[PDB]
Amino acid sequence: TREARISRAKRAFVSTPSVRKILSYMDRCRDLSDLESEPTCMMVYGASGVGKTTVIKKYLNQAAAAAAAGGDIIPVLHIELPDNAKPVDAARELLVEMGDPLALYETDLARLTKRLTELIPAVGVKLIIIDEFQHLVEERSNRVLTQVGNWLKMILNKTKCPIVIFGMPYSKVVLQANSQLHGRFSIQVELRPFSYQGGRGVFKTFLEYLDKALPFEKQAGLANESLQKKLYAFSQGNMRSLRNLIYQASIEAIDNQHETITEEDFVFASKLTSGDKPNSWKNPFEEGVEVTEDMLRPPPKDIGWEDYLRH
DNA sequence: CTCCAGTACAGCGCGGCTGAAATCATCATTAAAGCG
Ligand SMILES: Nc1ncnc2c1ncn2[C@@H]1O[C@H](COP(=O)(O)OP(=O)(O)OP(=O)(O)O)[C@@H](O)[C@H]1O
Repeated sequence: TREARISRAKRAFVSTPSVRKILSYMDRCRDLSDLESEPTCMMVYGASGVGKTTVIKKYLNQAAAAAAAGGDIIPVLHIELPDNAKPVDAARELLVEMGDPLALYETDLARLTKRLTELIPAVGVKLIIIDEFQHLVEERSNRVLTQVGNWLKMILNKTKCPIVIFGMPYSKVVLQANSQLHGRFSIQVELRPFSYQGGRGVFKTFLEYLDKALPFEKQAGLANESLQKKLYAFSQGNMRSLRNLIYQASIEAIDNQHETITEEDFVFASKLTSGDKPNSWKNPFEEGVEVTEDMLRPPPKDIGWEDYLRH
């Protein structure tokens, strides 16, 4: 098995230009906010499985590895909002995250704000990052709760720490609720999936950078004339499912004697990870499924919005 | 301060009533054909 090759095949990262555009903007946000005056407050979108958490873990690596190895400073922070977040609920988890506090046996929402606003200059927080903004909409109706939104405006105007919010593409109507939240968050971006399969894409260079990143030491055989056809036939532009199927083929090749990912084990990888796909999506690998041109069609605009049509 | 209970307020769903539209009855009127 040689589990080093397995973990080294799973932990692989390809920097598409949108990702480095993002990380450049967050360093821009980090040492552009001067902690004297009003911050910049970027907002990042992206659908399910487009690489968001990988982006922020890249960011806390390249921004906080040496400063977390040096001492208890914690300049950048990483937060997910729990579902249907009460303002005291999000505030207390954001508080027990940073520092070494006890911090949550009292739930009073004024005095823990006191403790968090005295601690946010005490350890020297350079940036606060929130992962999951779509948790503030109701399940069965599309009312949105902005107790946490006005609380986040309060902690923004209290201490001038920059905030970078990630979230689903349907989570922006929450920002359409509070207009002061809408104006305070100026930079919204678009981390949409891979666009086309027609040729000379960013998809190409991503694919062959992943190919040299793979643990097989000669060639992976991928990013070819017909392979990206069935690859884009399998995953829409969907980064998580593409990488998942690729990893599930790579483990199958390293289970036995195999020199590269080839045409006997990539099929069984299509057999496993075909579960999340819809019924009208077509299964292209086993016996005779040639792929029409309409099925490599680019992803629509409401690609991170199908959590929202039904209600 | 937190959990449980009571009680108010708000919301959704179901049922009943009312209104409108569609269909069927019902006959009435008009026209054509046959008989006187
Ligand atoms: N730049 C990249 N290069 C290689 N693989 C990547 C890249 N970005 C993401 N992946 C793969 O995609 C998978 C999904 O990553 P991630 O969870 O960050 O997406 P996401 O949009 O945050 O999904 P969710 O929002 O549901 O957490 C990861 O397992 C990772 O291996």
